[PDB]
Amino acid sequence: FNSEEDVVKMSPLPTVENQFTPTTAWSTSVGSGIGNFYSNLHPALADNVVYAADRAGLVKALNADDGKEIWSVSLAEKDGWFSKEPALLSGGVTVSGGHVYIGSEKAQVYALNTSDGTVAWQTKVAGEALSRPVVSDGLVLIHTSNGQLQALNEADGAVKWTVNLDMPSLSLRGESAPTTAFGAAVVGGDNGRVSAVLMEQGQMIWQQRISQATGSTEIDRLSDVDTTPVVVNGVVFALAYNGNLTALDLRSGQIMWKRELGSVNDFIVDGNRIYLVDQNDRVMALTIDGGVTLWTQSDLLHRLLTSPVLYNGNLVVGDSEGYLHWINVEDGRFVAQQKVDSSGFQTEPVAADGKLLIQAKDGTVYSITR
Amino acid sequence: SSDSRYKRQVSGDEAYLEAAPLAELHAPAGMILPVTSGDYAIPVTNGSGAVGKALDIRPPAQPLA
Amino acid sequence: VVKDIHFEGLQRVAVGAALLSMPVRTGDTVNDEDISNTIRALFATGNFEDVRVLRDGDTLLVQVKERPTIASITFSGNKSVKDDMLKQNLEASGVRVGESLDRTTIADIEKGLEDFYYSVGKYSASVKAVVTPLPRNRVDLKLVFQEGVSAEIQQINIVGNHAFTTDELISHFQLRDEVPWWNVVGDRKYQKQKLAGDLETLRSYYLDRGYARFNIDSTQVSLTPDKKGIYVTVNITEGDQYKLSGVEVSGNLAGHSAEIEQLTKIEPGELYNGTKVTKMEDDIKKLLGRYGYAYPRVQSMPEINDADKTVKLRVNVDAGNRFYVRKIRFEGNDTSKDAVLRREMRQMEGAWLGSDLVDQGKERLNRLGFFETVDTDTQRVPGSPDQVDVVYKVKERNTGSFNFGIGYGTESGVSFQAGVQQDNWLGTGYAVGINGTKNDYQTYAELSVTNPYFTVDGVSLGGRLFYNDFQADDADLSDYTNKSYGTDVTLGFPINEYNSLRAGLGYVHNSLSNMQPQVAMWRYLYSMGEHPSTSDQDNSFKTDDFTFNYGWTYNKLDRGYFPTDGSRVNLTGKVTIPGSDNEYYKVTLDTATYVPIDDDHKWVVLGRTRWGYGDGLGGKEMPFYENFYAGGSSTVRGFQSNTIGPKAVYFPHQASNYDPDYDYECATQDGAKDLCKSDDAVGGNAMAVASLEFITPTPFISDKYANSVRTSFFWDMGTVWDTNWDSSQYSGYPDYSDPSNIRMSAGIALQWMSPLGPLVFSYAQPFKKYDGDKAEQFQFNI
Amino acid sequence: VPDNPPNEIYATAQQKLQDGNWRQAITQLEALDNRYPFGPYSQQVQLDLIYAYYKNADLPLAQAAIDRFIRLNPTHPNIDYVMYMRGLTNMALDDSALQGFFGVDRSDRDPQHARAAFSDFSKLVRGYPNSQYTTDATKRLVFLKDRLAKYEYSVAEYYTERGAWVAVVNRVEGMLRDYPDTQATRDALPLMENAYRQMQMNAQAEKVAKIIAANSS
Amino acid sequence: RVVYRPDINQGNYLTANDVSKIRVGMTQQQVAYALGTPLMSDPFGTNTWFYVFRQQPGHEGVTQQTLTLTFNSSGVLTNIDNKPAL
Repeated sequence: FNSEEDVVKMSPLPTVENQFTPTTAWSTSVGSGIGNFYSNLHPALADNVVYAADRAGLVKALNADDGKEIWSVSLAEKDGWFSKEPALLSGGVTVSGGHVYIGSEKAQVYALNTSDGTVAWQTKVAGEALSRPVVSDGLVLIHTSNGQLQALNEADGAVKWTVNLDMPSLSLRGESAPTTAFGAAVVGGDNGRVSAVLMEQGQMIWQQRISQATGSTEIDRLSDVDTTPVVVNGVVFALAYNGNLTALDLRSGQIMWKRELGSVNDFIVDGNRIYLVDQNDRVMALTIDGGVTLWTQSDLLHRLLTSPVLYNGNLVVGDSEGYLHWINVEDGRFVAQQKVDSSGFQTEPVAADGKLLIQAKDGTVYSITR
Repeated sequence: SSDSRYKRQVSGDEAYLEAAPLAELHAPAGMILPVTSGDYAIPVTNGSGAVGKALDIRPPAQPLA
Repeated sequence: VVKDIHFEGLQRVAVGAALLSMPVRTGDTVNDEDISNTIRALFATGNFEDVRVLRDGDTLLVQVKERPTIASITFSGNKSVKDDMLKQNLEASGVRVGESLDRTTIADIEKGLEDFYYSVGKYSASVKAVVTPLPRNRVDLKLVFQEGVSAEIQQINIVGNHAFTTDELISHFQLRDEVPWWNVVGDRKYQKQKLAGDLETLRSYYLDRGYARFNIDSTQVSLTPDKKGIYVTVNITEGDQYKLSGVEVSGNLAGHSAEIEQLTKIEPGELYNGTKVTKMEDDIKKLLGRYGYAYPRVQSMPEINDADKTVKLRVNVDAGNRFYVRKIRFEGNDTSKDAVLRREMRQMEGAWLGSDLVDQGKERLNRLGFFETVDTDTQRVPGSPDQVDVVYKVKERNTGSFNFGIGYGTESGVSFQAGVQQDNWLGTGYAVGINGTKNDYQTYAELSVTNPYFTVDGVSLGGRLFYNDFQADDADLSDYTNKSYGTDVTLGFPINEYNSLRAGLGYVHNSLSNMQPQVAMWRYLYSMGEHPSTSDQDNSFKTDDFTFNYGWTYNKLDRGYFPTDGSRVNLTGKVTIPGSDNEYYKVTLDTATYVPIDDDHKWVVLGRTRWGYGDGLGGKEMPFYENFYAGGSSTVRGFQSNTIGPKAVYFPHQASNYDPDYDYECATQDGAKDLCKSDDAVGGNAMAVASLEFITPTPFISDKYANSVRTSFFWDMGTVWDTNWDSSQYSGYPDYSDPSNIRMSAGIALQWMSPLGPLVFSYAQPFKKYDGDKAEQFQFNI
Repeated sequence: VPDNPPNEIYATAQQKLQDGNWRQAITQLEALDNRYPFGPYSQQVQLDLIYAYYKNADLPLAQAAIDRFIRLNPTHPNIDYVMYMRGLTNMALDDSALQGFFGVDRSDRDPQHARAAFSDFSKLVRGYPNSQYTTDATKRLVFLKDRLAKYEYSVAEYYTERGAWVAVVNRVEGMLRDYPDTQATRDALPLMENAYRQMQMNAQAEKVAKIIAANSS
Repeated sequence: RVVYRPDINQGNYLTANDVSKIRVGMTQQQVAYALGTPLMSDPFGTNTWFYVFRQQPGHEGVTQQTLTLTFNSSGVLTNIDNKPAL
């Protein structure tokens, strides 16, 4: 009764013709435990060493090798306001080597320097850890949904480059990771107000924002875009909060020019080609010439989870229900074949160390290989 | 609305002739005082019309077109 | 170049008026810009726009139509809302439908309704309508809207809490992060309001902690666009305790500041809690309105001192004015006495002021229940520094208790019993109870009416009639031919304004004959000294009872028919004074004093139970027509009538003034002509009932009817036995000399009580290990 | 309830009205009056339909229609009709009961609608003394006048029936400077003197004795 | 025989200060300022106010301080009269 809605369902998985076969699903399970709760933590093949973990305060170092469980530590304050203080984290997995930095939505940040072990310095911060830190020039940059923008130091921390942005009263659940180049940190937004910080005291180069956002005359719940600038050649290509293609050709400063095109999910830059999915859940490609789009796709329209990853000429795509969709002999290559779980999938995939890296909504890893 | 009634008699009795018409109370010597203070104003110049309910309350003829 | 310009099909304005309205006329060379000017003139109308401007050669065809009117109606999809509410929101927003509704405004209104769904923090999936262009100009909209319902989606988040645990604080909150149901007393659905609520909730709480400094938190409503994900926090900054010390008062008043600090009795070094001084303050306002000066000016600042956590209280209070009253006016009793209303007061209009006496009279009204609105609208007169004006609006509850019945006359003419109960008797404040039963063999009369008031104080005088013809003879006799002519008048004298002490009387005639074979009758007759037969129903009796009656009643009851937290007790007792033809001692008590677990009182309890004991005065006994029974009623449901009581055995009456054939079995001619153990609830001389109930107006009902609908569940206990009892005559028969007769039943209770009549569906499956249960799991009480 | 052309359905309406099919007459009259709120047929349906209301006794709905129309159109020689009908709606709203048939102990109940009606009919008989109902509205008004009079008389009498004289004296002097001719008043005159001696307002009792021995024979 | 008569009041309560502070000449406005606008005033006749304080309990006696005033058409305190305790 609570869910009595006729929303568009999955345009189903197509035929499973793929002469490419998944030769492995190397198994291992911390078993936790995400269920369906919101975050984007994700595999990072740090020297193929996998400090594995999950949604309890669980950790164990593994390796893209059949994953031996190393460095298992109990990650919860059994002291303080509570016993184990239930450890729940909307902050992506970060390391520098074994320096497993991380920050918690509970307004706490930690540097599990498993280059030296559990040398972790607790941080009662202004705001809540909702975005991914950026380890650049010995600094860390994040976007809390506190409107604020702080910066600290690896394994020690100190408040600096203090900035604050604007919010929509609806307090949308949006985040944005900064994209720095030469100390020119270019971050996305959630109200559409976009900035490009030079860490002077965290000073921006900006006078404008994308004309497109959500919150007052609100828009679809399918313009879903992973708001993060991607800079090539200094030519920043934007991924506006609403479906609006934009290219910000930054040149020793902020330059903007909006070659508009709707359907914002996210994009991958490779020279003159992009391989992107549309906000309406269909995968496109584009030539960077003003917005010449290519690569029709409709067979998988309004599939719920979309998670593509390109390696070995294979933009492998992860959807939920433990399915795996494969891009290949690129268009006219659109067919896909795999479903390794029913546990479903929920987050971003990475192809690191030439290997593929996957988490299940519960259960650590079933390492699929072409 | 009716029980074989309610054509030329107000609902129930008509006190149109049971009520008290004006009975001027003489204001005595020095008992002069506002005789009334309200909406109670009437021109005696009226009628001669509906004393007792026998009048055409029923809808009179008007032009349809 | 156009010469004659024509317009056909106007129906609203003149052709020449159409020509002159647009800035174009005959005699100007109409070019493309001139056509466009005609167009923009047609568009400048504002009420109606349709351009069909044809021009071939030397003639100008201009054609215009009007979309008004559309009556967009059929809001379909109304599953948690009503179409009427949609129309009301539109008219209030300015979209009342006497409508032109150009083809544009469709999506505007669809998405506006949708946006309001979302304002509820809800969602409407799709809203698409159907055009119905009625061919005069009317149109309507089959407004088929779909829903994206998203209500119970909560997940709670607190930050800045560092002196009290997060979830402890989340506990007290309505909006509840999806906990199971079986602990439900209340609800948790989201709203921006309900947010602000929760906010102020913990605000109030934490500031009743004494923790002063917290006032700051940025509101940030996280939103997962998936019908459920609202994981919202607000960044609070908790405060600091102090310790409350010192008293300084500024009584700017006719002089009671001695009594002020006497009231504000704050011993030194006390603890800092704003609730305490809040209460004290309140008391002061009471004391002040107590003296007429009910319009003060008052302020206190907490001298919250740091490095000592000291908080002194500077206060300053300024008297109001002593005497005001101008008007005491009531709106609503258009078909009710207002004499009774101003009878529910105590003080004289035109004196000095006290808010007490007015709220007193008003709650006196509400103590009388019987109506459902207080309105104590009390303004000063515009035009004097004095002379306050009061207005009273109530909504009234009504009473009618009248009974209907005929037949079943199957072997008889259709039977004729009557019962009428119009109390507060609609003509007056009287109280009419008249009972007649004439089913072809009985003339039992009963009449009773009583005034509410008769003296300068309002004494209620009540007389009662009841004449009886109780024979129901099988053929002619040996069938308890009975006549009883009983009367009584009643009074009451409470001077506590709470509790009536009483001392009264009552009369009855009784004509008896045609005994029955039960032991009990002859037991009584012998106990009185009358020697009846044993094989013959050949005895009778006449009597007139000169017996005193004493009783009492309590009342602190908070409502009437749908009461709350009530408290009432009522005593009654019967002793026979010298001079009578019968002697017996009877005392009786009942009570209804309730307390609610719900303090919105949507769930209140029943504590109700009775006791009665009968016995004789010196030498005699309590007559069997005074014994105690029960069963199948709204005292114990699920039985047949009067099912509860001991059993009196038959004795052989094989010659009983025509001991008959084929009737009066168990020792008659036809029946087993020997002794009997007889199964019949003959009622005990000691009584008590146990029943404890809960007002449970279920969520299952569409909770829009609360003055007539009520829901509950019940349990009952039953046991009645004889105290003047033996076993030397009841050995081979069972014995009832003891509390031993337990019964138990439980079940449901619903009351959609039309004020004119309730129909009490009564299903009670009795579950107690006990015999003699002669039951009816179906009772329809009225 | 048809939706016939205004001519036909209005004719059948008149048939059911001079007939007295008040329920169905009102149904079809409303059907027309809404199917077209405008037009001489429409406003004729309006007046005939408010007539079928107040006679069918839709006095809430009757006041609704009359006042909604005085909003819709405020002045007319049917403001003869309009004032008369809205006042008379107030009136039979006061007097909507069955004791109005049993006929005992009336007029000591509410005149608030009745005073709305007194204002109504008075504004009429003064701004519209030119009507077929003028002296009939006057019959209304005199009924209502002595009616509210004896009402308040009963009320103040009850007040002193408790025994508190002063406020009753206030009431009666107020009604005096309001309209001191109804026999309610002249009968109230004993009340003040009795109260005076009871309050020991001896000289005031004397003065009111003078004024009554004047007013009385 | 009835147990008791409760005690009941009547308006225009009087105290010593109120009646003492007043004196001939004071205008009706300041006079009300002293005592109050009495609900006990004469509509046809002089600008006279009465100030009665009356209470009778338990079948008992007479308690009546009736303070009758007199002002001029302008309204000026003058020729003031009271009868304390009847």
